[PDB]
Amino acid sequence: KHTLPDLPFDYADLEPVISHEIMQLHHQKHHATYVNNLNQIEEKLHEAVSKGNLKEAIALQPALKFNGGGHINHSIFWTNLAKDGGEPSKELMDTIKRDFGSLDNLQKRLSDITIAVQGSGWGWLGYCKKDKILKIATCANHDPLEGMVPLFGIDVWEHAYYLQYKNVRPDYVHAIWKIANWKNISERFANARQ
Amino acid sequence: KHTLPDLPFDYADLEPVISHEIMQLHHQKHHATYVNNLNQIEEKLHEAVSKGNLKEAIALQPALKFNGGGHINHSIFWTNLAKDGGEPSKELMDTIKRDFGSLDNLQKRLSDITIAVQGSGWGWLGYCKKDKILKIATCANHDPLEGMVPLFGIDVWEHAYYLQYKNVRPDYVHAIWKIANWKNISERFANARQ
Amino acid sequence: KHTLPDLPFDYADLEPVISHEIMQLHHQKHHATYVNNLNQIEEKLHEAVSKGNLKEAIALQPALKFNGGGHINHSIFWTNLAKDGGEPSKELMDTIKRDFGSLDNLQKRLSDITIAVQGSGWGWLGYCKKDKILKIATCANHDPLEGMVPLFGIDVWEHAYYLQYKNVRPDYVHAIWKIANWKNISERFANARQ
Amino acid sequence: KHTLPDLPFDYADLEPVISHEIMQLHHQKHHATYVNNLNQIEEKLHEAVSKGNLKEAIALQPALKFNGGGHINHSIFWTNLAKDGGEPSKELMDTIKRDFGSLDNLQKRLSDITIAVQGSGWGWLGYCKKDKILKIATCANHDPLEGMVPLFGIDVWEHAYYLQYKNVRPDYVHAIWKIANWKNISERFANARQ
Ligand SMILES: [Mn+2]
Ligand SMILES: [Mn+2]
Ligand SMILES: [Mn+2]
Ligand SMILES: [Mn+2]
Repeated sequence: KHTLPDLPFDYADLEPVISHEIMQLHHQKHHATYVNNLNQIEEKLHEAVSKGNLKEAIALQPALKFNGGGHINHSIFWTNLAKDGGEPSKELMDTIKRDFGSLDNLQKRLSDITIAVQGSGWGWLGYCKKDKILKIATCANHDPLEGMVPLFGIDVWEHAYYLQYKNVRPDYVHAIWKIANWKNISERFANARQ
Repeated sequence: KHTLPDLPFDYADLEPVISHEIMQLHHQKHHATYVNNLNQIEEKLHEAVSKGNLKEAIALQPALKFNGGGHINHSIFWTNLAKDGGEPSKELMDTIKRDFGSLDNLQKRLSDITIAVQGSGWGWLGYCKKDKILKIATCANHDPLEGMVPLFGIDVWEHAYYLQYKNVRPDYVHAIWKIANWKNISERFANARQ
Repeated sequence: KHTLPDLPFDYADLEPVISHEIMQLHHQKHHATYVNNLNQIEEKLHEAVSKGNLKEAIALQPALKFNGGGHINHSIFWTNLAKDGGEPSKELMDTIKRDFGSLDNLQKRLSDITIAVQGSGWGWLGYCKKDKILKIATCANHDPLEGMVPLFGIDVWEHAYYLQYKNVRPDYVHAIWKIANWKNISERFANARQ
Repeated sequence: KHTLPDLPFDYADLEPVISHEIMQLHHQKHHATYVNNLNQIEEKLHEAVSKGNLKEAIALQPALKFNGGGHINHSIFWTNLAKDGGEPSKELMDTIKRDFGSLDNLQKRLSDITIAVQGSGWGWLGYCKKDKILKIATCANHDPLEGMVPLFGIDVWEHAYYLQYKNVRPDYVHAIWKIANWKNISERFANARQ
């Protein structure tokens, strides 16, 4: 069944950008809760789809999306962060330049749309295999990113930043680039491009 | 596996309120398509859930909701229509009077919200078990009627009326009350109160 | 133009249920921001609607809803909270009993749907003048409550509780009833019922 | 005040691809209704904004979006259709080849997503100024095409095809390319790149 993945670092290792208390709650309470609930829902969905209990299958969809999306998004998020993440691979940098002009333009554009999310959500850098281009997008709540492979996500649910940054979401979104795990992001890019 | 239910009457039995060409297309083409697509989508969902492919399972939700709702809604709709519908049961009529004042008030209010649907959708009379009251609502596309048991539905997708009524949706919505199957609606009401 | 209303109490007066820091940020940063942005948007919307700049009018809608809704909701919220709120009027209690059985059932049912909000949102007790009944509902983000008069709202955006309650939204939703301003809620009920 | 634009051709000029009865209803009934409703809704919105009645202004958003989008979309659609459409301009064809590989690939991809619309909506070819690329998208109902300038639209509301094509939407979507007004589409492209 689905399990809570261990973080690739210790709870305080992203300080001073994201605090120990945030990492601890975000992992041990929020992500844990999505996993526990997803397992209950997924079992129920398997039951209903097998038995052709259609009204119940349809009813279980929003909870599967929310908790499943929560599990997907946070699992990617933890791999996307590092105390010293390094720099983008030459192939990823070259592609960032091609599709956004520069890393600066990408960071600005993604930070801006992510900051602008109304309510809870996530910003994403992804790769679209069909049209062979990097794209940026936002998603409401825990809706998984669709139509492109995720590379780097920024959680802008208030629980992601509030204990440290309070209302100042922009400072958190700008600061998270300091701990972007470019090694991992580059690996995801390579994989999406095979 | 889901199957297309036979109509409880022949294709021309609802004339002049709904034409035989409409009933033929609506059942043999539209509903049949929802069933065929539903079966394929359920198969793909069962596979995704069995494999633990969470992103794939979530991605199938819109299609299951759309085709599953299509199957559910049209299945109900055929049972809700009759040339000889009869009258509400005393218990249903009494409840209509209690909750809407009169059958006249119910018909007007449900017709008005149904006529007002922007795009494709349905109008519903339903029964809420929790609060033991009749309610009316509309749903977009084939979205689920949430929190109430469906009693009587009015399809205002353009395919439900256009060949006969053209753009004049109101003439259709007002006329459908003439073929409401109150025997069926009363049975659904009795079941909902069990 | 729209202005930030003063709170009817001092920032620490709802302790220990809602902290001074939360009240201060919630009022001086979050609500202030909705007001400042609403004024900019409303001016732009007036411009576009007067000049028949239709694409721009449509584009400005989501920001008007979000900031306008923010202003509406928070203005009601501050009047809904008090250190000693009193008890519901006899007329409101009688109506709560009629429509929910008891205050306990109302509190449980409203707390449950409010707790269950996926992402950011609000829970509401309202009064529907058409069917002359109390109702409960939730709204996503800052979508104003529609179809009924608002009486009591519970903000479950994470900024409403996180500094104090962290992830434990249920404890905040249960505890807020301790500071429900029943004098104000009763007054809104009386007004909705004229 | 908004007005119903005359068609740039007579009602039967698009036969056998779109019937004269469809063109007549679509323009004289459907589009006319969007215009008439738009004018009324704009008036009510102007009044609400002038009065500072924020809840009322917000409540009018769905109707403005729906009728305003109806007016915008159909206005574009009439200019996008011609018996003698011609061929894309060299600059547009070159861009189609750059961004989709071929006109064949564009037509297939846009047709497929358009055919796949669940419920009422539209398919679009558009141009994104920011990234200087052509894109395709669908929109539900009359929702705005966001972030790109519309070039060519395909209405797949059932009223756009049902009298002629009945349930066979694909035959309509494949056939409409025969009457795409490439002169108009090329002009819109040139304007979008200014
Ligand atoms: Mn999170
Ligand atoms: Mn139908
Ligand atoms: Mn708030
Ligand atoms: Mn149309």
